[PDB]
Amino acid sequence: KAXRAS
Amino acid sequence: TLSHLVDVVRRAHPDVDLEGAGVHSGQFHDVLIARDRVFRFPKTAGAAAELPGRVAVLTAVDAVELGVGVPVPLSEVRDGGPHGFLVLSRLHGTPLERGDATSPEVIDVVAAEFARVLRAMAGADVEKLRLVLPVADAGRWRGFAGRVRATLFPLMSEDGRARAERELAAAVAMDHVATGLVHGDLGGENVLWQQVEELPRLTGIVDWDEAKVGDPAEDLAAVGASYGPELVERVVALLGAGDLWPRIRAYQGTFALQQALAGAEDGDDEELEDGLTAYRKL
Repeated sequence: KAXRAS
Repeated sequence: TLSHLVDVVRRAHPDVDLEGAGVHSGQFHDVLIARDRVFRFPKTAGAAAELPGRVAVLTAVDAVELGVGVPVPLSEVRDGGPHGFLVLSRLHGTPLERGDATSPEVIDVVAAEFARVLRAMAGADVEKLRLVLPVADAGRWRGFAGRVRATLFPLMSEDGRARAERELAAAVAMDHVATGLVHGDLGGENVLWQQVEELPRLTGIVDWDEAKVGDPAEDLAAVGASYGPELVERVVALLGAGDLWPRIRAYQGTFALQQALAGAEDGDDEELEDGLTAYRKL
């Protein structure tokens, strides 16, 4: 994954 | 059986060492990684349709002429293997560590590397792209909000739900923009650099799965998430995109919730936990 969106 | 796939590859491509070869697996696709080549093998006959999908997206993105590499189909889609296979180029280079990207001697170079790519993406022929790529839908954030409230709100503190409601609302409030190519996940892990005569060069961008005709603010949001406001301010200054800051912040405020919702939906416990940490106490 991850905070950017994944 | 990866044994079969290995034989499929050696037969179709005799000269390709599969010893010390990467493997990504999921109930959908097997992928063999090699020096210069990636082999994708779908598992179901329905998942087979991903192959021409990936060819179509990558060809359309290539045709924009970004001035950096994207994965290239090295073969036609072949109906060998269980449900077909596709050979793609493997791009060289490494993500820029946050520390590296921000040093005073390279920050301007890094900013222009992002800017020249984003500029080319904003200048894409949208009429051509709109035939191939997904197009940003005005209902996207409305629907996303619905699924966060249904799936994640119960797991949150009251403070969590208040914070989440403000972040969902900032995204739902955005007017619809579909004016250029958007990568959709332009974090550092998907952007590849090489030291070229002792300065960073952005050589490759990978993982075009979320590619769409959309809002340039969405890619700037992702660059911000990976590298911080010092870098994105310089990229925005170069692009003349100072207008976009409210939209950039609206995308960035959804990133933890996007990750949490995907963790729930994908059944990844660590992504769900990591995404929700700001939205509860324990």
